[PDB]
Amino acid sequence: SQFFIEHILQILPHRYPMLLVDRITELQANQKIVAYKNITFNEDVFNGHFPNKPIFPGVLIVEGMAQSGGFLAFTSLWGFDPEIAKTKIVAFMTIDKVKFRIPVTPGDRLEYHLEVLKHKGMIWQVGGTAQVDGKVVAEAELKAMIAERE
Amino acid sequence: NLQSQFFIEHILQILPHRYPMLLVDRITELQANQKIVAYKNITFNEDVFNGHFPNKPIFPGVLIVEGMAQSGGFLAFTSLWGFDPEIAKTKIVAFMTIDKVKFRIPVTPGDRLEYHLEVLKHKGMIWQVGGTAQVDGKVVAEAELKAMIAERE
Amino acid sequence: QSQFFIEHILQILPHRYPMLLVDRITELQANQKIVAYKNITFNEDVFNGHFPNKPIFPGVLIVEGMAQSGGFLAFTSLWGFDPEIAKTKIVAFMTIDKVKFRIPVTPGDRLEYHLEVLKHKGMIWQVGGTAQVDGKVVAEAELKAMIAERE
Amino acid sequence: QSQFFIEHILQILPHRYPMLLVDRITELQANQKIVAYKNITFNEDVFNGHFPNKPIFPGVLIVEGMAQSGGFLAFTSLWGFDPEIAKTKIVAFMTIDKVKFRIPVTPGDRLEYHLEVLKHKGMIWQVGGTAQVDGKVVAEAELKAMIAERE
Amino acid sequence: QSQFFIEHILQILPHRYPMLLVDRITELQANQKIVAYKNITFNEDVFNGHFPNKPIFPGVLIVEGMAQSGGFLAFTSLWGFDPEIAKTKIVAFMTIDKVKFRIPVTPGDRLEYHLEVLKHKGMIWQVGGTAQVDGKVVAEAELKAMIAER
Amino acid sequence: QSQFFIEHILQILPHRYPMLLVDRITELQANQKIVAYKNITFNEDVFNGHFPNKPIFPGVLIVEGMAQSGGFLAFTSLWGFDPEIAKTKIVAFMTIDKVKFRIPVTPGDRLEYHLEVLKHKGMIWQVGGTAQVDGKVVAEAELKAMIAER
Amino acid sequence: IQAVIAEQLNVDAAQVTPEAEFVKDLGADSLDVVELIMALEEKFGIEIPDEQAEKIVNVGDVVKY
Ligand SMILES: *P(=O)(O)OCC(C)(C)[C@H](O)C(=O)NCCC(=O)NCCS
Repeated sequence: SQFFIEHILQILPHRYPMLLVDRITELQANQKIVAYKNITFNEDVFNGHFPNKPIFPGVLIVEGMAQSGGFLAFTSLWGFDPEIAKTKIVAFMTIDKVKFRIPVTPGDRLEYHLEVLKHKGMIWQVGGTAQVDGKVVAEAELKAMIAERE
Repeated sequence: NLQSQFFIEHILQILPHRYPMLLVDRITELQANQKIVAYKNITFNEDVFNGHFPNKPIFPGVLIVEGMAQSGGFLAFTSLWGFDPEIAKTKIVAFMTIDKVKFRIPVTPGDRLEYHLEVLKHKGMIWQVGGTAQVDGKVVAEAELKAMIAERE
Repeated sequence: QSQFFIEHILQILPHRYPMLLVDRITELQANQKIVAYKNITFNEDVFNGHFPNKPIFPGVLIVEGMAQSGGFLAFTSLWGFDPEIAKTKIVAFMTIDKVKFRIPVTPGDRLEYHLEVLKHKGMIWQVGGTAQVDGKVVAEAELKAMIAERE
Repeated sequence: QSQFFIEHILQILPHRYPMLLVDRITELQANQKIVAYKNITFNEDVFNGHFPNKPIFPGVLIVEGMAQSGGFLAFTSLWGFDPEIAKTKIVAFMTIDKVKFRIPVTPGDRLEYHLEVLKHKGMIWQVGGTAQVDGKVVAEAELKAMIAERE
Repeated sequence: QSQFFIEHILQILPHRYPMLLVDRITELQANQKIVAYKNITFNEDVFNGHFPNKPIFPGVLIVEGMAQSGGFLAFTSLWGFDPEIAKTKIVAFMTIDKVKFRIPVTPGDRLEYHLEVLKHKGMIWQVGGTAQVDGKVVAEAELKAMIAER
Repeated sequence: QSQFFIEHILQILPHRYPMLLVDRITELQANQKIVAYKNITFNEDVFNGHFPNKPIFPGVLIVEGMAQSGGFLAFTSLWGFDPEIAKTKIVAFMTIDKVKFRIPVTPGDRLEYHLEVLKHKGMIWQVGGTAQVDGKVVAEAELKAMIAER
Repeated sequence: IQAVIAEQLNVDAAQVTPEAEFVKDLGADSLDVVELIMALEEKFGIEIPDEQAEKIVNVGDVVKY
């Protein structure tokens, strides 16, 4: 249940610079997923957000939570299946109850802790927190629908 | 005594955002404390489409939200200080909460992504804004944001 | 068809980021004319350099976008929308002439390309026209290209 | 000087990355001519898009580099080596004419810009000349530029 | 101080994106040693080219991150945390020796730089040590730098 | 061949933008020497960070271009110019030694790589030499690589 | 002097009459004016300062130069 970036590449269609999950450290099918992204100053986003004050943008925390949630949704149904992954997209429909509490900065490890709240076929509702060193830096609730790559 | 239209050189003097996180190109209507409509042109020549996705360029939903936050932040700031570049450098608009966001239509290169925001609640430095993102008159996304202005310190 | 979206353009033109400067074809008449456009946004790498605190879209990139629009016009005039033959062809521009820049193009403009065929004969195409923002001519140009086999 | 280097070019021209396309000035005759060059290397972002698997320096960027070289001649002919006024000024392409592309430019080429003043009149500069690689003319161009206030 | 964050690092080193390869300093004993680190994430431009479908952090960049760490050690040993003097000096690197690459670094790693002073004689500083991920040596190097005026 | 252009290099090395630091091979002698170069231009993203207002090609990237050149020599000396075989091998650099930085490299320089084979036995290759700008040694280094299956 | 003013602004010399004002009647641009002036200095060698230039309004105003 340990997935590395070469595994993540084979499931998620996201690429640079929109692939925001580096490693999956825990995965319970239909239940929960723990993953993280390393935050470094060597990311293009910090040129803009903000000059002389590097802050990882909140909307990209949420996006990494969505990416981790899609990974969990997909592998729960098909396991680690790169070939079926190529034919599917996890399309996010709604986001809710987002709270930002602590700024994320270069040198942080941004953990995504997501649990399944509701699963009915292709509709998945996940929710949870983002965390740095045991502290909650953000909260979010997302709903997605698995559909065919078109 | 705020103008109603603002162009990118005006936006640059108020928002601290820079490339590649400045996601508002032009402001077409502004009413202090009430509403703002602004927009971002979406073109294939944006770095984000290398990743999202190869062969299927799709503007990320979260960046639509982010462009709506930047528009509301511009409205919050100019409502409290007018067009004041020197004071803009001392103040940051901090994203607090996001709610009620729905993605209806995909946004792609060639779209003009309009941000339509109105004030839902103004309490000193706390701003609750809400509205839609639009392409060609159709509602492309919906969101509700709460921000708080404090020091760049 | 007469309207083509970015995924159609990707299947005809070999240009990729950061040199694909046409976002949408809104009109096309084989052997006659093309209308296309590119959205200008501050979120483009060009504006880091051209210029700091004064983003102005480079005139040479307006010309490049007119060339890409003309090339799409030439190719589809001979073979229609054929991605399979597009893999084997390149529209090689030899000459540019009579270009004029009248109005700066800035973030937030929709840069439209208006090209007509002035002369064509086999693989040799001469196109010409204007670039427009809000119905105003911001540039004009004339270009000559040879269609060749890809290699 | 004899030669001018990138640190001097940066003080005179307003262009920045990724649109500063002159690396060194090798000859400079005020109001008359300039020879300069830009090295071409695979490690440039433009080659991701032009073209995948076939790196070709875009013709219009050769023209841009001829224009920046002419702008450097124009700034220094008018105001000498003044870093301060340079920061209040801007270059603006007016016209481009008689452009011929003869040979493709590729990574590993030293692209040389040879420009001579055809006519100048206050802030208006008409220059023309060739771009060269290894003694061969790879392009020809003639252009007018205006030095303008940044405001 | 002993702990230094990216906003402190940016006031001492002149390096910027995409060549600032130190995210945080966790220990600093003047004239003795330094422990710093860089977060490795897939969201870095370098991985577009090194390599397609196999993201590996280039060894030479490990060494440059070690050098930036050692230069921080050298500067703060002589002048402490002094941004004003930092705009006056350069840490110019002269030589590199005894470099060994042992374990690839990949997205998701926290790359730690452990540098100790081997010799300080005038303005010539000689530093050596290791780069580490999860307590294992991934690389080693010795460097000689020279502090001079800007 | 003795002169290889960027199209040939791309068929042997797996490095891509922005880590492909050799533009042309001008001289190549199996099991003896290679001469190659990289053009240095301001239009490179690395100069945004190294350094603002003072563009200087990083010393470690000079070494990397020497490694890429020497790896081109090793591969070529074992299998000739064979792109299909190149997909099945990696040139893994294990050590770097005796690196000296003599002169700064800047935009407008043609950075030439001069490498000679110091010792090769089987898949183990030690190469050394200089980097040169206009007949002058700007850096030196020695490198050891092992070639293995990909 | 008339086949020159015609070719610079894509008209036909027919419309170009001592009456015609470059801006209001021939539709000359700021760019168009700059280029026309420079093209009349080329045709027959001369020089026309922007002192004198500015208040040239119709083709009659330059034809006496
Ligand atoms: P007039 O003196 O108003 O002349 C107008 C000028 C020559 C400044 C020109 O017509 C103009 O306004 N814009 C040309 C803008 C341009 O060249 N854009 C390309 C970007 S380099």
